[PDB]
Amino acid sequence: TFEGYFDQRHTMSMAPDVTREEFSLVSNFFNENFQKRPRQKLFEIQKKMFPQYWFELTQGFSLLFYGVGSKRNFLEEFAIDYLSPKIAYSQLSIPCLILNGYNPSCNYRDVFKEITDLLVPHVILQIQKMIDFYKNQPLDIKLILVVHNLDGPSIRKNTFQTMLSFLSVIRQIAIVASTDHIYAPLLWDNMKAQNYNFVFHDISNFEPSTVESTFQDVMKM
Amino acid sequence: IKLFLSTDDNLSQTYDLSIISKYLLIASYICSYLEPRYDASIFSPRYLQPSLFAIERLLAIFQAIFPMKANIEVFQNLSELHTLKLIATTMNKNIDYLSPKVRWKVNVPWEIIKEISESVHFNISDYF
Amino acid sequence: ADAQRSHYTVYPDKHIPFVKLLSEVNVEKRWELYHQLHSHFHDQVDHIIDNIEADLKAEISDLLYSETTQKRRCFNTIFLLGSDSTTKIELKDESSRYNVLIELTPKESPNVRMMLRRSMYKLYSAADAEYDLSLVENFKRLFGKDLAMVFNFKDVDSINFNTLDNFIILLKSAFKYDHVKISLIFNINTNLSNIEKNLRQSTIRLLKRNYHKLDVSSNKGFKYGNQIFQSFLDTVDGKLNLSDRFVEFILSKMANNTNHNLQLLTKMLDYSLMSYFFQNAFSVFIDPVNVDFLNDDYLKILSRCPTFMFFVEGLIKQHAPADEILSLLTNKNRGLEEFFVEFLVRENPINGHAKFVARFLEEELNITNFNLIELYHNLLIGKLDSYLDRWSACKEYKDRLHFEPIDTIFQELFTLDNRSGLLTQSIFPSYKSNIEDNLLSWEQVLPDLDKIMAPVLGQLFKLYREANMTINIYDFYIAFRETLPKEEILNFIRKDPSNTKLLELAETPDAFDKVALILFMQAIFAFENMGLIKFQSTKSYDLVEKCVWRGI
Amino acid sequence: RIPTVAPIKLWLKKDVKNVWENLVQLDFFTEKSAVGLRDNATAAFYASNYQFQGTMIPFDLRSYQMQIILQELRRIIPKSNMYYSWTQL
Amino acid sequence: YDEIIFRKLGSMLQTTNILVTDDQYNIWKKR
Repeated sequence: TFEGYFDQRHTMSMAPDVTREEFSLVSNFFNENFQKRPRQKLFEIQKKMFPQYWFELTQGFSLLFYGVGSKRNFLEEFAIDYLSPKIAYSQLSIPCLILNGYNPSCNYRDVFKEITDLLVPHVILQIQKMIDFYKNQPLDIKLILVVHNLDGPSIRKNTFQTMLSFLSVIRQIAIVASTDHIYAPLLWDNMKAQNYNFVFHDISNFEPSTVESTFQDVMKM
Repeated sequence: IKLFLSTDDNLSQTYDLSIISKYLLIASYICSYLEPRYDASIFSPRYLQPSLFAIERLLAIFQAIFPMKANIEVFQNLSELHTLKLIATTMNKNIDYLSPKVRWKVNVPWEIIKEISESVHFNISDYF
Repeated sequence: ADAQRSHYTVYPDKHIPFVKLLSEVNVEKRWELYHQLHSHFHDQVDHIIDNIEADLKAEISDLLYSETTQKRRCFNTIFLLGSDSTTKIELKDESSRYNVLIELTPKESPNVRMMLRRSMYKLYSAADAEYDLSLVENFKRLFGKDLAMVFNFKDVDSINFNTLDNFIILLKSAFKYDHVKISLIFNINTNLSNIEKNLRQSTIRLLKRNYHKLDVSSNKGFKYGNQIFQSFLDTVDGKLNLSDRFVEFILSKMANNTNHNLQLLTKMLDYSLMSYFFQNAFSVFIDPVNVDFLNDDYLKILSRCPTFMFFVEGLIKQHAPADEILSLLTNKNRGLEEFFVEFLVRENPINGHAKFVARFLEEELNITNFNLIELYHNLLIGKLDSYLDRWSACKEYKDRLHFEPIDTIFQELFTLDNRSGLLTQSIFPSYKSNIEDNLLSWEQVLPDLDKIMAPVLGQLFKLYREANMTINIYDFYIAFRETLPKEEILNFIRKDPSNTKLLELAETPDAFDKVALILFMQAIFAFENMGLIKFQSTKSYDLVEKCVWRGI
Repeated sequence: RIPTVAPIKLWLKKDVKNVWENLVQLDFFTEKSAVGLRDNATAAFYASNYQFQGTMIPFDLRSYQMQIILQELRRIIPKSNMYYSWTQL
Repeated sequence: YDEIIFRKLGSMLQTTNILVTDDQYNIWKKR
């Protein structure tokens, strides 16, 4: 409660030093023997929720994934092995665009270039043109946009959030995203939340976050 | 007569806001003008510019004054207030809310906080 | 490895997105009925949205092009209250005048020098599609046509008011030319008076001479919300009913937003509609032609209706002829099937009365300042008399319109209600609260060191819950270290002798503290990523600051 | 100090804004640390690139310093002025 | 365990307590 907040000379060198190899040793050896089987069982149970997410994606809702643990493998598996093949072969070749937001050098111009090249026969004006174009176009899905770390350093910025928020207006684009920060829902105001149209699910999985920590070294301590 | 009694240089319930937003804006003013010393006693410089504070203080005071936990609507209303610029931050370009360096301050005068307190039946007048 | 790249692309029965109930043709029937009703609703939804968008542009064009007798030259000012960057405007193609839409975002206005340059750049680009004030001066001698400029200030509340105030005075010099006309559009999120505080009173007097004020919010007197809700009542056709609980949830979750309430309402209604057909098997009997689909499980579910219990117990407690009760007890001849068919035959005048009260208020009484959802919930509860008594004129027609709802047996199978919290966890999550609970109550997620050693993040949150606002990192490391079962850790470690480095590290006497510190470092980095903690690394890695607390 | 009778305007805070704007331009006031006219073009470039806090904070809370001290006012202001008696503390 | 994870995960497959359980009619049938 709020009372728990209102009521609340040593050095790091006093602890033994750690080398770069030793830091990787524990992270590699423990994670393969610790909680592997129960997390595999939890994953096998959670895989039963794919039809509901698929239906929501059909009905035009964006999906946001949150919870404790890494959220790479779940999103990648859903996008590749389950979502795109069904989108293609149940309607009868869907580009599975994966964006790594935890990279602090993900230029928005480069991602917009790929999107424009893969969807089109002052970026905001071009996105508006695309939105006006695809309104009369058939509603079948073309692109899956997996946005890892929608709270990542390259992604937190206002301009990139504004760029992403307009993309969900186009029905033929499927948006899947995950966040880690506790105050992640602070990023989105009325307009951005309206355009995103997220449906929120708790995917707390205790998967060891290793890829996200790879980009920014932990050996600083 | 009434032409000569008012300047009429003005360009034109003044704010119609959600209840959560109203209480958030009450708590933010409390954060901005109450010294940090009193947070452990009262809840358990008007003429000067408002002091800075942290979101950790705002959430605690909001929880302590609303007649709520941490559902997304609270943060959505807070971000709406920032977009409305009823609350200011310590930056100008490339807003990076989640970065720890950013600090928050109130951009609303007392005359509006008083009316908000009246509309939500709150008693900010007794905390100072 | 592929994750090193910033972004990359990957390329690859006929699954109808529905799934079986009760552990083939029925699923297709249910999907087809659902999709029919769903498309019927979205047709009206899109029609209403397009009507809303078309409504504003007529007034906008009227304000822009309503010429007024003025010999003096001044800006044409339009105040779009409650507006947003998503709006659009198109311009008339007049005979002698050339019209250009000049958009001005706050990103495009760091100073007057950039503003004038970019305005002239856009003007020249439009003119050549068919960098200073000389271009405006020489525009007619270049292109032979008069110039009319519409400066659209896309977001006033974020623009540095000093730069805008000076740029308006800069544009004020342009009125020396007889061939130029200027119009300014202001997008304001807050009240109008928020601008008056920041601009200088010299500029306000320039703006005030010719200005127009317009509200473009979607919450204009419940009009469109009432229309959309009544369209939802129409598109159901009485095939499904809305309980008081679901209306209560809607009323509780609507008031927290004040700009785009229509979108939230549509989202909630669509989510409920798509949940109902996935959940309830009796949604197939929206089409009664499939009456032969009645089976054992449908009979069981019908027997599970509380209204059935009330009816049967009412018969029993009256000592009604035991043959009727024995017929269901012995399950013979299943006349309850025809009973349920007659139940399906029943009509609900609730919808008709709900529509007619609104129509009477709008047309006979001209009372448009009301909420249709509040009216519907008052009709559901029966307190309609007081709700109509909110207005003075509604006494005699209030007495006439008095309506009493009557339940039907097995109505629970054709009613949407909030009863298990699924509609709340999915649209209004307790994000931070959920994270806190999962860290503290990880048994809510997870199903021999695995059995004792909780997840490292939860174990660290245990200490995070109690410690001081600013934490000495050495003390925090000590507290984390003291929780380690060293002997059980050694037993866990020694299961993999195939890696030599594992034994080399583990058998070192410092290995316990080293592993504790490595796990501490990883957990603290994860906490920083989640926003849980912040280093004082600018000073030293000896102290860390807490940035979140439980419950609040 | 004017006795009440048995059976001077305080101008509104909004109207005083024009008076404040007039006085800020006539250099009677000055912003807390206003460097004013820069010396060279490079200094002007760095000044125009930066955004001062005093230009962002509300009109009611901008900090100012005074150019004419009250003693100079009492020297200059005629004693026939009604407000002259307040030229002392 | 299945019901708790189904409700926390927001799945629509979780039983909704508008209809009383079949086990309740294992009791009510004797009445």
